[PDB]
Amino acid sequence: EVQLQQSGPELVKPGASVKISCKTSGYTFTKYTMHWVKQSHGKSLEWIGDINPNNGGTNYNQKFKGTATLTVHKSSTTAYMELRSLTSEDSAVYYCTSKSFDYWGQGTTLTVSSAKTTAPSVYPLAPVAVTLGCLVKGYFPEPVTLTWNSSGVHTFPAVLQSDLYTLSSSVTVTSSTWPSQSITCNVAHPASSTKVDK
Amino acid sequence: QIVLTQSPAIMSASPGEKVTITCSASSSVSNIHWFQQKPGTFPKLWIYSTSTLASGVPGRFSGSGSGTSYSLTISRMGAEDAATYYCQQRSGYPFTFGSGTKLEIKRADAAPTVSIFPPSSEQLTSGGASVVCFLNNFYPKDINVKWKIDGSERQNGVLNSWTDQDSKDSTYSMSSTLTLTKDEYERHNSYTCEATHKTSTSPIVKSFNRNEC
Repeated sequence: EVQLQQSGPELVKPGASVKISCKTSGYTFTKYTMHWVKQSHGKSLEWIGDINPNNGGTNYNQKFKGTATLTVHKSSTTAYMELRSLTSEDSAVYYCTSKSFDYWGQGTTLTVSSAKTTAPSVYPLAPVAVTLGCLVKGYFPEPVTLTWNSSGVHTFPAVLQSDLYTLSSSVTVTSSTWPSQSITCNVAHPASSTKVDK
Repeated sequence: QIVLTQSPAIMSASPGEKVTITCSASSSVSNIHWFQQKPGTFPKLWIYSTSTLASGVPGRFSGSGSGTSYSLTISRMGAEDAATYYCQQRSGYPFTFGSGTKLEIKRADAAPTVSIFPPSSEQLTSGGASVVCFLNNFYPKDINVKWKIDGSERQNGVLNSWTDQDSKDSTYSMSSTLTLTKDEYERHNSYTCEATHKTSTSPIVKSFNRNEC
């Protein structure tokens, strides 16, 4: 299986530096040029630059020179991209691509901000088929996972307010199951927090 | 920089329809490449070198065009085919992409399934109170939701959030969360959120009274 496993999401101060990983597999690392693409807010894909593995030959977009630094590790078949002097304008999704844009990385989500991490407060949403819900209020880094026990589930995209994200989730189950059978909502991360509800 | 403007930006096509999305390059290019990215996923090379279909791509997809204007064409829109298609040019430096063309499935207008919830005791004891409102499975996405507290519209504190079109029935779902202080909550009784949608001559109302409904 050819796979390009990039590093996880990161939060960084406006000024900090970051180095994203992209460990490849299943193909001749050195036969192809590794590319790095920037995915801004929405639909804005930008070619940052590329590097030729083993030979370390670079080619940068004039716009990303200075901040970007592509380097490689022929041995661990891992490409790297260092982004220095980060600002809020550098928050986006980052992909690495190979075999002429045929293989893409999973993407690395980066948030540049002084806002402190925060554990969310999950709240059970009961009424007053059966429709129910779970509200996860106030967490800072964008990644969070919501599952229900284990499908009328409807997870809604997070919306940021005052440096805190807010996400909700509704699940529609039948009356002959609830409350005899529990419906729990599992929440994970923000500040290493894992919470189960009803 | 060779700018690549895509047209249209977003479109709704019914299944079985013929779609043709174009891509104009500011300066002449040799080939054009097309990418398909679905929400939450990385891009997928769809058609490269203008005409070549990558592995996996269905034969209803075809690439054409020359020099300055290129185009992708779906002979019959499929449910699966909804996504954003980017055009890319590698014929010059640096490499550039198109604005994107978002494809959405056109379907039968539905009305939303509204549900209202009062602040949880956990939240209430915490010092704040948020009344949530789920408006499930509707089409079109155009929907207006108003919060009324004792017949009075609240504008600030409302947090809306639509999902990306449902893969199974092709409808969108909304979620409005009005947030107030525990104090403000315990002072007003009738909380109402109404959806003035396109299928409703009269707004879909869902209401609840703070103490007994």
